[PDB]
Amino acid sequence: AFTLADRVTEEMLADKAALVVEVVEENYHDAPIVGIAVVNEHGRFFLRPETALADPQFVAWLGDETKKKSMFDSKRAAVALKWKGIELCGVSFDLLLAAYLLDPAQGVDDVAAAAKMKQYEAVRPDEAVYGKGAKRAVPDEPVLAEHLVRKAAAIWALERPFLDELRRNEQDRLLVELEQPLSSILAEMEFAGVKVDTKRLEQMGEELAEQLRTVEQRIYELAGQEFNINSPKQLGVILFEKLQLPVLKKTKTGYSTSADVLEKLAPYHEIVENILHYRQLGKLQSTYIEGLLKVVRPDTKKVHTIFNQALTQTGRLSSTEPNLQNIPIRLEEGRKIRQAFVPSESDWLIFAADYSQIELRVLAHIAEDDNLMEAFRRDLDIHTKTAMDIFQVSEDEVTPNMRRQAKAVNFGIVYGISDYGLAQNLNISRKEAAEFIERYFESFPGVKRYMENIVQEAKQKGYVTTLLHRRRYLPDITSRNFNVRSFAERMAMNTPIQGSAADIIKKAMIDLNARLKEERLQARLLLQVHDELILEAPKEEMERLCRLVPEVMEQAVTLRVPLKVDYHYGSTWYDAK
DNA sequence: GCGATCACGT
DNA sequence: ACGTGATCGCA
Ligand SMILES: Nc1ncnc2c1ncn2[C@H]1C[C@H](O)[C@@H](COP(=O)(O)NP(=O)(O)OP(=O)(O)O)O1
Ligand SMILES: [Mg+2]
Repeated sequence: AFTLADRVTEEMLADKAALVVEVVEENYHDAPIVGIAVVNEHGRFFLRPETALADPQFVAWLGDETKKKSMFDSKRAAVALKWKGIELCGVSFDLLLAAYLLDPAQGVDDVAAAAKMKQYEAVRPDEAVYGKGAKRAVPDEPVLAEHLVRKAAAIWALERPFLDELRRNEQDRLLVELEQPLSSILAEMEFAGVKVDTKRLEQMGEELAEQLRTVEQRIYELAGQEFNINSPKQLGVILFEKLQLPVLKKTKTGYSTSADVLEKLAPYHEIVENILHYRQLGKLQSTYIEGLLKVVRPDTKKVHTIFNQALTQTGRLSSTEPNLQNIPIRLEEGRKIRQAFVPSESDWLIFAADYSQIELRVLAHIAEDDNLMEAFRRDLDIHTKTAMDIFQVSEDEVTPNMRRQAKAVNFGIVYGISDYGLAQNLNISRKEAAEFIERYFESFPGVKRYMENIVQEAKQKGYVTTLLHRRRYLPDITSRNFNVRSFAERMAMNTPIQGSAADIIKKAMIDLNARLKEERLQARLLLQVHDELILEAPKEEMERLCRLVPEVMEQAVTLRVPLKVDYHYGSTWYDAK
Protein backbone atom coordinates (compact mmCIF):
# COMPACT_ATOMS: atom_id res chain seq x y z
CA ALA A 1 0.00 0.00 0.00
CA PHE A 2 1.61 3.19 -1.27
CA THR A 3 0.65 6.44 -2.99
CA LEU A 4 1.31 6.78 -6.72
CA ALA A 5 1.55 10.56 -6.52
CA ASP A 6 0.82 12.83 -9.46
CA ARG A 7 2.00 15.91 -7.52
CA VAL A 8 4.47 16.67 -4.73
CA THR A 9 2.70 17.24 -1.41
CA GLU A 10 3.98 18.71 1.84
CA GLU A 11 3.83 15.38 3.68
CA MET A 12 6.36 13.93 1.22
CA LEU A 13 8.86 16.53 2.51
CA ALA A 14 9.34 15.39 6.11
CA ASP A 15 12.66 16.11 7.80
CA LYS A 16 13.57 12.39 7.83
CA ALA A 17 12.91 9.96 5.01
CA ALA A 18 14.19 6.96 3.15
CA LEU A 19 14.75 8.18 -0.40
CA VAL A 20 15.16 6.22 -3.62
CA VAL A 21 16.34 8.07 -6.73
CA GLU A 22 16.52 5.16 -9.13
CA VAL A 23 19.16 5.26 -11.87
CA VAL A 24 19.04 1.96 -13.74
CA GLU A 25 21.87 2.52 -16.24
CA GLU A 26 25.05 1.00 -14.81
CA ASN A 27 27.07 4.11 -15.66
CA TYR A 28 25.02 6.77 -13.93
CA HIS A 29 26.76 9.77 -15.54
CA ASP A 30 24.12 11.89 -17.29
CA ALA A 31 21.78 8.92 -16.96
CA PRO A 32 17.99 8.92 -16.65
CA ILE A 33 16.27 8.89 -13.29
CA VAL A 34 13.47 6.38 -13.88
CA GLY A 35 11.54 6.95 -10.66
CA ILE A 36 11.57 8.24 -7.09
CA ALA A 37 10.23 6.74 -3.88
CA VAL A 38 9.86 8.41 -0.48
CA VAL A 39 9.05 6.64 2.78
CA ASN A 40 8.64 8.79 5.87
CA GLU A 41 6.51 9.13 8.98
CA HIS A 42 3.50 10.07 6.82
CA GLY A 43 3.52 7.22 4.31
CA ARG A 44 5.10 5.76 1.20
CA PHE A 45 5.20 7.66 -2.07
CA PHE A 46 6.16 7.01 -5.66
CA LEU A 47 6.91 10.14 -7.68
CA ARG A 48 7.43 10.20 -11.42
CA PRO A 49 10.82 11.82 -12.11
CA GLU A 50 9.59 14.39 -14.65
CA THR A 51 7.39 15.84 -11.92
CA ALA A 52 9.30 15.80 -8.66
CA LEU A 53 12.52 17.00 -10.30
CA ALA A 54 10.65 19.97 -11.82
CA ASP A 55 8.91 20.77 -8.51
CA PRO A 56 10.69 23.63 -6.68
CA GLN A 57 9.55 22.34 -3.28
CA PHE A 58 10.91 18.85 -3.95
CA VAL A 59 14.22 20.14 -5.33
CA ALA A 60 14.53 22.48 -2.35
CA TRP A 61 13.88 19.50 -0.07
CA LEU A 62 16.49 17.42 -1.93
CA GLY A 63 19.09 20.13 -1.33
CA ASP A 64 18.26 20.99 2.28
CA GLU A 65 20.98 19.60 4.55
CA THR A 66 18.59 19.75 7.50
CA LYS A 67 16.17 17.29 5.84
CA LYS A 68 17.75 13.90 6.52
CA LYS A 69 17.57 11.16 3.89
CA SER A 70 18.37 7.48 4.22
CA MET A 71 19.46 5.89 0.95
CA PHE A 72 21.29 3.02 -0.69
CA ASP A 73 24.31 4.15 -2.78
CA SER A 74 23.58 7.86 -2.44
CA LYS A 75 26.51 8.74 -4.72
CA ARG A 76 24.75 7.16 -7.71
CA ALA A 77 21.74 9.41 -7.12
CA ALA A 78 23.86 12.41 -6.11
CA VAL A 79 25.76 12.25 -9.39
CA ALA A 80 22.72 11.67 -11.59
CA LEU A 81 21.14 14.70 -9.94
CA LYS A 82 24.34 16.73 -10.42
CA TRP A 83 24.01 16.18 -14.17
CA LYS A 84 20.51 17.67 -13.93
CA GLY A 85 21.83 20.65 -11.96
CA ILE A 86 20.24 19.39 -8.74
CA GLU A 87 22.01 19.20 -5.39
CA LEU A 88 21.40 16.27 -3.05
CA CYS A 89 22.12 17.08 0.59
CA GLY A 90 21.24 15.70 3.99
CA VAL A 91 22.06 12.04 3.31
CA SER A 92 22.66 10.90 6.90
CA PHE A 93 22.57 7.13 6.27
CA ASP A 94 23.83 5.17 3.25
CA LEU A 95 22.78 1.54 3.63
CA LEU A 96 25.27 0.48 0.94
CA LEU A 97 28.23 1.88 2.88
CA ALA A 98 26.82 0.54 6.16
CA ALA A 99 26.51 -2.99 4.78
CA TYR A 100 29.97 -2.74 3.23
CA LEU A 101 31.51 -1.69 6.55
CA LEU A 102 29.68 -4.45 8.44
CA ASP A 103 31.07 -7.15 6.14
CA PRO A 104 32.79 -6.33 2.83
CA ALA A 105 32.90 -9.99 1.79
CA GLN A 106 29.11 -10.07 1.39
CA GLY A 107 29.43 -8.20 -1.91
CA VAL A 108 26.21 -6.34 -1.06
CA ASP A 109 25.37 -4.59 -4.33
CA ASP A 110 21.64 -3.95 -3.95
CA VAL A 111 19.09 -3.27 -1.24
CA ALA A 112 17.88 -6.88 -1.24
CA ALA A 113 21.30 -8.31 -0.41
CA ALA A 114 21.72 -5.81 2.43
CA ALA A 115 18.22 -6.43 3.81
CA LYS A 116 18.87 -10.17 3.77
CA MET A 117 21.71 -9.46 6.21
CA LYS A 118 18.93 -8.57 8.68
CA GLN A 119 16.29 -11.20 7.80
CA TYR A 120 14.34 -8.63 5.75
CA GLU A 121 13.20 -10.21 2.50
CA ALA A 122 10.21 -8.05 1.50
CA VAL A 123 12.18 -6.53 -1.39
CA ARG A 124 13.32 -8.00 -4.67
CA PRO A 125 16.90 -7.96 -5.99
CA ASP A 126 17.43 -5.35 -8.70
CA GLU A 127 18.44 -8.05 -11.18
CA ALA A 128 15.08 -9.82 -10.79
CA VAL A 129 13.19 -6.60 -11.56
CA TYR A 130 15.32 -5.21 -14.41
CA GLY A 131 16.72 -8.48 -15.80
CA LYS A 132 20.38 -8.69 -16.75
CA GLY A 133 22.28 -8.16 -19.99
CA ALA A 134 20.32 -7.80 -23.23
CA LYS A 135 17.05 -8.45 -21.37
CA ARG A 136 17.79 -5.55 -19.00
CA ALA A 137 14.92 -3.08 -19.26
CA VAL A 138 12.88 -0.72 -17.11
CA PRO A 139 9.54 -2.39 -16.29
CA ASP A 140 6.07 -0.84 -16.43
CA GLU A 141 5.26 1.82 -13.85
CA PRO A 142 3.23 -0.42 -11.47
CA VAL A 143 6.05 -2.95 -11.23
CA LEU A 144 8.69 -0.22 -11.14
CA ALA A 145 6.86 1.80 -8.48
CA GLU A 146 6.38 -1.25 -6.27
CA HIS A 147 10.09 -2.08 -6.44
CA LEU A 148 11.19 1.46 -5.59
CA VAL A 149 8.77 1.71 -2.66
CA ARG A 150 9.82 -1.71 -1.36
CA LYS A 151 13.45 -0.59 -1.54
CA ALA A 152 12.62 2.65 0.28
CA ALA A 153 10.60 0.77 2.89
CA ALA A 154 13.48 -1.65 3.42
CA ILE A 155 15.92 1.25 3.84
CA TRP A 156 13.47 2.81 6.30
CA ALA A 157 13.30 -0.44 8.28
CA LEU A 158 17.00 -1.28 8.05
CA GLU A 159 18.62 1.94 9.32
CA ARG A 160 18.31 1.18 13.04
CA PRO A 161 19.58 -2.45 13.02
CA PHE A 162 22.52 -1.51 10.78
CA LEU A 163 23.43 1.51 12.93
CA ASP A 164 23.11 -0.67 16.04
CA GLU A 165 25.60 -3.22 14.74
CA LEU A 166 27.95 -0.53 13.42
CA ARG A 167 27.96 0.94 16.92
CA ARG A 168 28.61 -2.46 18.53
CA ASN A 169 31.54 -2.80 16.10
CA GLU A 170 32.76 0.72 16.99
CA GLN A 171 32.21 1.59 13.32
CA ASP A 172 29.54 4.29 13.77
CA ARG A 173 32.08 7.08 13.26
CA LEU A 174 33.72 5.24 10.36
CA LEU A 175 30.40 5.48 8.51
CA VAL A 176 29.30 8.97 9.52
CA GLU A 177 32.66 10.79 9.61
CA LEU A 178 34.65 8.93 6.92
CA GLU A 179 32.76 6.85 4.32
CA GLN A 180 29.67 9.04 3.96
CA PRO A 181 31.54 12.37 3.76
CA LEU A 182 33.91 10.67 1.32
CA SER A 183 30.96 9.60 -0.84
CA SER A 184 30.09 13.27 -1.40
CA ILE A 185 33.70 14.15 -2.24
CA LEU A 186 33.89 11.27 -4.71
CA ALA A 187 30.63 12.40 -6.30
CA GLU A 188 32.13 15.86 -6.94
CA MET A 189 35.31 14.29 -8.32
CA GLU A 190 33.42 12.00 -10.71
CA PHE A 191 31.14 14.80 -11.87
CA ALA A 192 34.08 17.15 -12.48
CA GLY A 193 35.83 14.47 -14.53
CA VAL A 194 39.31 14.71 -16.01
CA LYS A 195 39.98 16.33 -19.36
CA VAL A 196 41.53 14.10 -22.02
CA ASP A 197 43.64 15.37 -24.93
CA THR A 198 42.01 13.07 -27.46
CA LYS A 199 44.09 14.39 -30.37
CA ARG A 200 47.20 13.24 -28.51
CA LEU A 201 45.62 9.84 -27.80
CA GLU A 202 44.62 9.62 -31.47
CA GLN A 203 48.19 10.58 -32.40
CA MET A 204 49.53 7.82 -30.13
CA GLY A 205 47.02 5.33 -31.52
CA GLU A 206 48.18 5.96 -35.06
CA GLU A 207 51.79 5.41 -34.01
CA LEU A 208 51.10 2.20 -32.08
CA ALA A 209 49.07 0.87 -35.00
CA GLU A 210 52.21 1.57 -37.06
CA GLN A 211 54.67 -0.23 -34.78
CA LEU A 212 52.14 -3.05 -34.49
CA ARG A 213 51.93 -3.41 -38.25
CA THR A 214 55.72 -3.77 -38.26
CA VAL A 215 56.29 -6.15 -35.34
CA GLU A 216 53.34 -8.19 -36.62
CA GLN A 217 54.88 -8.70 -40.07
CA ARG A 218 58.21 -9.58 -38.45
CA ILE A 219 56.50 -12.23 -36.31
CA TYR A 220 54.82 -13.63 -39.43
CA GLU A 221 58.30 -13.98 -40.95
CA LEU A 222 59.92 -15.63 -37.92
CA ALA A 223 56.95 -18.02 -37.84
CA GLY A 224 56.94 -18.44 -41.64
CA GLN A 225 53.17 -18.26 -41.47
CA GLU A 226 50.21 -16.07 -40.58
CA PHE A 227 48.12 -16.52 -37.42
CA ASN A 228 46.28 -14.54 -34.74
CA ILE A 229 49.09 -13.40 -32.46
CA ASN A 230 46.50 -12.27 -29.90
CA SER A 231 45.13 -15.81 -29.56
CA PRO A 232 47.07 -17.52 -26.74
CA LYS A 233 45.71 -20.77 -28.18
CA GLN A 234 47.07 -20.22 -31.69
CA LEU A 235 50.34 -18.70 -30.45
CA GLY A 236 50.99 -21.82 -28.37
CA VAL A 237 50.84 -23.87 -31.57
CA ILE A 238 53.43 -21.70 -33.32
CA LEU A 239 55.75 -21.58 -30.30
CA PHE A 240 55.47 -24.95 -28.54
CA GLU A 241 54.74 -27.08 -31.62
CA LYS A 242 55.88 -25.51 -34.88
CA LEU A 243 59.01 -23.93 -33.38
CA GLN A 244 59.54 -26.70 -30.78
CA LEU A 245 60.27 -24.30 -27.93
CA PRO A 246 60.46 -25.76 -24.40
CA VAL A 247 57.35 -25.84 -22.21
CA LEU A 248 58.44 -24.34 -18.87
CA LYS A 249 54.94 -23.60 -17.53
CA LYS A 250 51.46 -24.92 -18.29
CA THR A 251 48.25 -22.97 -17.75
CA LYS A 252 45.20 -24.90 -16.56
CA THR A 253 44.16 -25.80 -20.13
CA GLY A 254 47.36 -25.97 -22.17
CA TYR A 255 50.58 -24.04 -22.68
CA SER A 256 51.15 -20.78 -20.85
CA THR A 257 52.27 -17.83 -22.98
CA SER A 258 52.80 -15.44 -20.07
CA ALA A 259 55.42 -12.74 -20.40
CA ASP A 260 56.87 -14.66 -17.45
CA VAL A 261 57.26 -17.79 -19.57
CA LEU A 262 58.23 -15.93 -22.75
CA GLU A 263 61.06 -14.05 -21.02
CA LYS A 264 62.68 -17.41 -20.25
CA LEU A 265 62.04 -18.46 -23.87
CA ALA A 266 63.71 -15.50 -25.64
CA PRO A 267 67.15 -17.18 -25.87
CA TYR A 268 65.77 -19.90 -28.16
CA HIS A 269 64.18 -17.87 -30.96
CA GLU A 270 64.08 -14.25 -32.11
CA ILE A 271 60.28 -14.48 -32.42
CA VAL A 272 59.84 -14.41 -28.64
CA GLU A 273 61.20 -10.89 -28.16
CA ASN A 274 58.88 -9.65 -30.91
CA ILE A 275 55.82 -11.40 -29.47
CA LEU A 276 56.64 -9.72 -26.16
CA HIS A 277 57.03 -6.38 -27.94
CA TYR A 278 53.79 -7.02 -29.83
CA ARG A 279 51.91 -7.71 -26.60
CA GLN A 280 52.92 -4.54 -24.76
CA LEU A 281 52.15 -2.48 -27.87
CA GLY A 282 48.87 -4.36 -28.26
CA LYS A 283 48.04 -3.84 -24.58
CA LEU A 284 48.49 -0.08 -24.93
CA GLN A 285 46.65 0.20 -28.25
CA SER A 286 43.61 -1.87 -27.29
CA THR A 287 43.28 -1.14 -23.57
CA TYR A 288 44.58 2.40 -23.06
CA ILE A 289 44.31 4.22 -26.40
CA GLU A 290 41.14 2.70 -27.86
CA GLY A 291 39.80 1.91 -24.39
CA LEU A 292 40.18 5.47 -23.12
CA LEU A 293 38.87 7.01 -26.34
CA LYS A 294 35.68 4.97 -25.93
CA VAL A 295 34.77 6.48 -22.54
CA VAL A 296 35.68 10.12 -23.25
CA ARG A 297 32.54 12.24 -23.39
CA PRO A 298 32.66 13.92 -26.83
CA ASP A 299 30.71 16.89 -25.47
CA THR A 300 33.35 17.78 -22.88
CA LYS A 301 36.35 15.59 -23.77
CA LYS A 302 36.34 14.47 -20.14
CA VAL A 303 36.39 10.98 -18.67
CA HIS A 304 34.00 10.58 -15.75
CA THR A 305 35.15 7.54 -13.83
CA ILE A 306 32.94 5.83 -11.25
CA PHE A 307 34.58 5.19 -7.90
CA ASN A 308 33.39 1.95 -6.34
CA GLN A 309 33.56 2.70 -2.63
CA ALA A 310 32.11 -0.61 -1.37
CA LEU A 311 33.97 -3.26 -3.38
CA THR A 312 37.44 -4.14 -2.06
CA GLN A 313 38.04 -6.18 1.09
CA THR A 314 40.76 -3.74 2.18
CA GLY A 315 38.83 -0.47 1.98
CA ARG A 316 40.74 0.80 -1.05
CA LEU A 317 38.73 2.64 -3.69
CA SER A 318 38.25 1.03 -7.07
CA SER A 319 37.61 2.88 -10.33
CA THR A 320 35.74 1.95 -13.51
CA GLU A 321 34.91 3.41 -16.91
CA PRO A 322 37.67 4.14 -17.11
CA ASN A 323 39.73 2.40 -14.45
CA LEU A 324 42.28 5.20 -14.08
CA GLN A 325 44.17 3.27 -11.37
CA ASN A 326 46.27 1.31 -13.87
CA ILE A 327 47.31 3.91 -16.46
CA PRO A 328 50.84 2.83 -17.47
CA ILE A 329 53.67 4.36 -15.44
CA ARG A 330 56.31 1.64 -15.25
CA LEU A 331 57.35 1.51 -18.91
CA GLU A 332 58.11 4.84 -20.58
CA GLU A 333 56.33 3.99 -23.83
CA GLY A 334 53.16 3.40 -21.80
CA ARG A 335 53.84 6.10 -19.23
CA LYS A 336 53.31 8.70 -21.98
CA ILE A 337 49.58 7.89 -21.98
CA ARG A 338 49.36 10.11 -18.91
CA GLN A 339 50.28 13.03 -21.18
CA ALA A 340 46.67 12.87 -22.43
CA PHE A 341 45.27 13.77 -18.99
CA VAL A 342 45.33 17.56 -18.90
CA PRO A 343 43.83 20.35 -16.78
CA SER A 344 40.25 21.13 -17.68
CA GLU A 345 40.97 24.88 -17.99
CA SER A 346 43.62 27.09 -19.54
CA ASP A 347 46.38 28.32 -17.21
CA TRP A 348 45.58 25.48 -14.80
CA LEU A 349 47.99 22.72 -13.82
CA ILE A 350 47.81 19.17 -12.53
CA PHE A 351 49.04 18.75 -8.95
CA ALA A 352 49.82 15.23 -7.72
CA ALA A 353 50.80 14.21 -4.19
CA ASP A 354 51.58 10.63 -3.19
CA TYR A 355 52.40 9.01 0.10
CA SER A 356 55.92 7.60 0.16
CA GLN A 357 55.78 3.99 1.38
CA ILE A 358 52.69 4.49 3.47
CA GLU A 359 52.10 0.73 3.76
CA LEU A 360 55.54 0.10 5.26
CA ARG A 361 55.18 3.15 7.52
CA VAL A 362 51.81 1.83 8.69
CA LEU A 363 53.50 -1.53 9.31
CA ALA A 364 56.24 0.17 11.37
CA HIS A 365 53.59 1.85 13.49
CA ILE A 366 51.32 -1.17 13.94
CA ALA A 367 54.16 -3.61 14.59
CA GLU A 368 56.10 -1.10 16.73
CA ASP A 369 59.23 -2.63 15.26
CA ASP A 370 62.12 -0.54 16.57
CA ASN A 371 64.33 -1.23 13.55
CA LEU A 372 61.58 -0.35 11.08
CA MET A 373 60.42 2.74 12.98
CA GLU A 374 64.00 4.01 13.27
CA ALA A 375 64.59 3.52 9.55
CA PHE A 376 61.66 5.84 8.80
CA ARG A 377 62.53 8.30 11.57
CA ARG A 378 65.93 8.64 9.88
CA ASP A 379 64.12 8.93 6.52
CA LEU A 380 66.32 6.15 5.16
CA ASP A 381 65.84 4.43 1.83
CA ILE A 382 63.81 1.53 3.18
CA HIS A 383 64.78 -0.94 0.46
CA THR A 384 68.47 -0.14 0.88
CA LYS A 385 68.14 -0.36 4.66
CA THR A 386 66.29 -3.67 4.36
CA ALA A 387 69.12 -5.03 2.20
CA MET A 388 71.75 -3.89 4.70
CA ASP A 389 70.03 -5.89 7.44
CA ILE A 390 69.06 -9.00 5.45
CA PHE A 391 72.54 -9.35 3.94
CA GLN A 392 74.46 -7.82 6.88
CA VAL A 393 76.43 -5.36 4.76
CA SER A 394 77.13 -1.65 4.98
CA GLU A 395 75.26 0.82 2.81
CA ASP A 396 78.21 0.95 0.39
CA GLU A 397 78.17 -2.83 -0.09
CA VAL A 398 74.52 -2.92 -1.21
CA THR A 399 74.49 -3.88 -4.86
CA PRO A 400 71.62 -3.04 -7.21
CA ASN A 401 70.58 -6.71 -7.20
CA MET A 402 70.65 -6.84 -3.39
CA ARG A 403 68.41 -3.80 -3.26
CA ARG A 404 66.11 -5.35 -5.88
CA GLN A 405 65.73 -8.46 -3.74
CA ALA A 406 65.20 -6.44 -0.55
CA LYS A 407 62.53 -4.49 -2.45
CA ALA A 408 60.76 -7.70 -3.44
CA VAL A 409 60.74 -8.89 0.17
CA ASN A 410 59.25 -5.53 1.18
CA PHE A 411 56.67 -5.73 -1.61
CA GLY A 412 55.84 -9.19 -0.30
CA ILE A 413 55.95 -8.27 3.39
CA VAL A 414 53.05 -5.86 2.85
CA TYR A 415 50.96 -8.20 0.69
CA GLY A 416 51.41 -11.35 3.35
CA ILE A 417 54.64 -13.05 2.31
CA SER A 418 53.96 -16.16 0.25
CA ASP A 419 57.28 -17.96 -0.14
CA TYR A 420 56.02 -19.25 -3.48
CA GLY A 421 55.14 -15.68 -4.41
CA LEU A 422 58.53 -14.34 -3.32
CA ALA A 423 60.40 -17.25 -4.91
CA GLN A 424 58.23 -16.62 -7.97
CA ASN A 425 58.84 -12.87 -8.16
CA LEU A 426 62.57 -13.32 -7.48
CA ASN A 427 62.86 -16.34 -9.81
CA ILE A 428 64.42 -18.33 -6.97
CA SER A 429 63.81 -21.49 -4.97
CA ARG A 430 61.30 -21.74 -2.14
CA LYS A 431 64.02 -22.71 0.33
CA GLU A 432 66.01 -19.67 -0.80
CA ALA A 433 62.91 -17.47 -0.56
CA ALA A 434 62.28 -19.04 2.85
CA GLU A 435 65.84 -18.08 3.79
CA PHE A 436 65.17 -14.46 2.79
CA ILE A 437 62.05 -14.33 4.97
CA GLU A 438 63.83 -15.64 8.05
CA ARG A 439 66.71 -13.19 7.63
CA TYR A 440 64.10 -10.45 7.39
CA PHE A 441 62.37 -11.52 10.60
CA GLU A 442 65.80 -11.71 12.26
CA SER A 443 66.26 -8.06 11.30
CA PHE A 444 62.66 -6.98 12.04
CA PRO A 445 61.59 -9.10 15.03
CA GLY A 446 58.68 -6.76 15.74
CA VAL A 447 57.27 -7.38 12.29
CA LYS A 448 57.55 -11.13 12.89
CA ARG A 449 55.81 -10.72 16.24
CA TYR A 450 53.06 -8.71 14.53
CA MET A 451 52.62 -11.31 11.77
CA GLU A 452 52.26 -14.08 14.34
CA ASN A 453 50.02 -12.03 16.66
CA ILE A 454 47.63 -10.83 13.96
CA VAL A 455 47.13 -14.36 12.64
CA GLN A 456 46.31 -15.53 16.16
CA GLU A 457 43.98 -12.55 16.61
CA ALA A 458 42.26 -13.39 13.32
CA LYS A 459 41.68 -16.94 14.59
CA GLN A 460 40.43 -15.87 18.02
CA LYS A 461 38.17 -12.99 17.01
CA GLY A 462 37.32 -14.16 13.48
CA TYR A 463 38.38 -10.89 11.83
CA VAL A 464 41.13 -8.28 11.67
CA THR A 465 40.68 -4.52 11.86
CA THR A 466 42.37 -1.43 10.47
CA LEU A 467 43.40 1.76 12.24
CA LEU A 468 39.92 3.28 11.79
CA HIS A 469 38.05 0.06 12.69
CA ARG A 470 37.34 -1.34 9.26
CA ARG A 471 37.12 -5.08 9.68
CA ARG A 472 37.59 -8.10 7.46
CA TYR A 473 36.21 -11.47 8.50
CA LEU A 474 38.60 -14.37 7.82
CA PRO A 475 36.55 -17.57 8.11
CA ASP A 476 39.09 -19.58 6.09
CA ILE A 477 41.73 -18.90 8.74
CA THR A 478 40.82 -22.26 10.33
CA SER A 479 40.38 -24.19 7.07
CA ARG A 480 42.24 -27.49 6.80
CA ASN A 481 43.23 -26.84 3.17
CA PHE A 482 46.78 -25.47 3.27
CA ASN A 483 46.19 -23.10 0.36
CA VAL A 484 42.87 -21.71 1.58
CA ARG A 485 44.32 -21.25 5.08
CA SER A 486 47.56 -19.70 3.80
CA PHE A 487 45.69 -17.03 1.85
CA ALA A 488 43.55 -16.25 4.91
CA GLU A 489 46.67 -15.91 7.05
CA ARG A 490 48.20 -13.55 4.50
CA MET A 491 45.01 -11.49 4.44
CA ALA A 492 45.18 -11.32 8.23
CA MET A 493 48.67 -9.84 7.97
CA ASN A 494 48.02 -7.63 4.95
CA THR A 495 44.60 -6.19 5.65
CA PRO A 496 45.52 -4.06 8.70
CA ILE A 497 48.33 -2.62 6.57
CA GLN A 498 46.59 -2.00 3.25
CA GLY A 499 43.29 -1.16 4.91
CA SER A 500 44.91 1.30 7.31
CA ALA A 501 46.68 3.01 4.41
CA ALA A 502 43.28 3.16 2.70
CA ASP A 503 41.82 4.76 5.85
CA ILE A 504 44.59 7.37 5.93
CA ILE A 505 44.12 8.29 2.28
CA LYS A 506 40.35 8.67 2.72
CA LYS A 507 40.80 10.84 5.81
CA ALA A 508 43.36 12.95 3.97
CA MET A 509 40.88 13.46 1.13
CA ILE A 510 38.22 14.66 3.58
CA ASP A 511 40.74 16.91 5.36
CA LEU A 512 42.04 18.27 2.06
CA ASN A 513 38.53 19.00 0.80
CA ALA A 514 37.81 20.98 3.97
CA ARG A 515 41.11 22.88 3.82
CA LEU A 516 40.66 23.81 0.16
CA LYS A 517 37.27 25.25 1.08
CA GLU A 518 38.68 26.96 4.19
CA GLU A 519 41.37 28.57 2.01
CA ARG A 520 38.85 29.45 -0.75
CA LEU A 521 41.09 27.82 -3.36
CA GLN A 522 39.78 26.91 -6.80
CA ALA A 523 41.87 23.72 -6.81
CA ARG A 524 39.84 20.56 -6.81
CA LEU A 525 40.42 16.86 -6.44
CA LEU A 526 40.15 14.85 -9.65
CA LEU A 527 41.47 11.39 -8.85
CA GLN A 528 42.58 9.19 -6.02
CA VAL A 529 44.82 6.51 -7.48
CA HIS A 530 46.44 4.10 -5.08
CA ASP A 531 48.41 6.22 -2.60
CA GLU A 532 48.26 9.42 -4.68
CA LEU A 533 45.85 12.36 -4.80
CA ILE A 534 45.66 14.24 -8.10
CA LEU A 535 44.25 17.77 -8.25
CA GLU A 536 43.96 20.47 -10.86
CA ALA A 537 44.21 24.13 -9.94
CA PRO A 538 45.10 27.51 -11.43
CA LYS A 539 48.80 28.03 -11.92
CA GLU A 540 48.59 30.90 -9.40
CA GLU A 541 47.60 28.40 -6.66
CA MET A 542 50.54 26.01 -7.15
CA GLU A 543 52.87 27.57 -4.57
CA ARG A 544 50.18 27.54 -1.89
CA LEU A 545 49.25 23.94 -2.76
CA CYS A 546 52.89 22.89 -2.45
CA ARG A 547 52.64 23.74 1.25
CA LEU A 548 48.96 22.97 1.80
CA VAL A 549 48.48 19.53 0.22
CA PRO A 550 51.50 17.74 1.79
CA GLU A 551 50.73 19.26 5.20
CA VAL A 552 47.13 18.01 5.14
CA MET A 553 48.23 14.58 3.92
CA GLU A 554 51.11 14.31 6.41
CA GLN A 555 48.79 15.27 9.29
CA ALA A 556 45.83 13.06 8.27
CA VAL A 557 46.67 10.72 11.18
CA THR A 558 49.41 10.64 13.81
CA LEU A 559 51.60 7.52 13.61
CA ARG A 560 54.73 6.51 15.51
CA VAL A 561 56.64 7.32 12.31
CA PRO A 562 56.32 10.34 10.02
CA LEU A 563 54.12 10.28 6.96
CA LYS A 564 56.07 11.44 3.91
CA VAL A 565 54.43 13.02 0.88
CA ASP A 566 56.03 13.54 -2.51
CA TYR A 567 54.34 16.09 -4.73
CA HIS A 568 54.82 17.44 -8.25
CA TYR A 569 52.84 19.52 -10.70
CA GLY A 570 52.84 20.10 -14.42
CA SER A 571 50.71 20.77 -17.46
CA THR A 572 49.72 17.08 -17.68
CA TRP A 573 49.38 14.08 -15.40
CA TYR A 574 52.63 12.78 -16.90
CA ASP A 575 54.50 16.01 -16.19
CA ALA A 576 53.22 16.05 -12.61
CA LYS A 577 56.34 14.02 -11.78
C1' DG B 1 26.75 -14.25 -22.30
C1' DC B 2 30.70 -16.82 -20.47
C1' DG B 3 35.18 -19.12 -19.04
C1' DA B 4 39.93 -18.83 -19.89
C1' DT B 5 44.07 -16.17 -20.57
C1' DC B 6 46.85 -12.07 -20.35
C1' DA B 7 48.43 -7.80 -18.35
C1' DC B 8 48.36 -3.20 -15.98
C1' DG B 9 48.62 -0.47 -11.64
C1' DT B 10 48.70 -0.37 -6.89
C1' DA C 1 47.15 -9.04 -3.70
C1' DC C 2 43.74 -5.44 -5.10
C1' DG C 3 41.26 -5.24 -8.98
C1' DT C 4 39.52 -3.56 -14.39
C1' DG C 5 39.67 -4.70 -18.89
C1' DA C 6 40.31 -6.75 -23.50
C1' DT C 7 40.66 -10.79 -26.61
C1' DC C 8 39.55 -15.11 -27.84
C1' DG C 9 36.72 -19.39 -28.30
C1' DC C 10 32.99 -22.45 -26.89
C1' DA C 11 28.06 -22.75 -26.04
N1 LIG D 1 52.26 -2.08 -0.42
C1 LIG D 1 51.63 -1.28 -1.37
N2 LIG D 1 50.32 -1.44 -1.57
C2 LIG D 1 49.69 -0.69 -2.48
N3 LIG D 1 50.39 0.25 -3.18
C3 LIG D 1 51.73 0.42 -2.97
C4 LIG D 1 52.35 -0.32 -2.08
N4 LIG D 1 53.66 0.05 -2.08
C5 LIG D 1 53.82 1.03 -2.96
N5 LIG D 1 52.62 1.28 -3.56
C6 LIG D 1 53.11 2.38 -4.45
C7 LIG D 1 53.46 3.67 -3.53
C8 LIG D 1 54.58 4.25 -4.02
O1 LIG D 1 54.35 5.70 -4.07
C9 LIG D 1 54.77 3.62 -5.41
C10 LIG D 1 56.11 3.57 -5.78
O2 LIG D 1 56.90 2.99 -4.81
P1 LIG D 1 57.60 1.49 -5.09
O3 LIG D 1 58.41 1.48 -6.35
O4 LIG D 1 56.47 0.44 -5.09
N6 LIG D 1 58.67 1.11 -3.80
P2 LIG D 1 59.54 2.43 -3.13
O5 LIG D 1 59.03 3.75 -3.64
O6 LIG D 1 59.29 2.40 -1.68
O7 LIG D 1 61.21 2.25 -3.54
P3 LIG D 1 62.07 2.95 -4.81
O8 LIG D 1 63.00 3.99 -4.21
O9 LIG D 1 62.91 1.90 -5.61
O10 LIG D 1 61.17 3.58 -5.76
O11 LIG D 1 54.14 2.19 -5.28
MG1 LIG E 1 56.07 4.72 -1.99
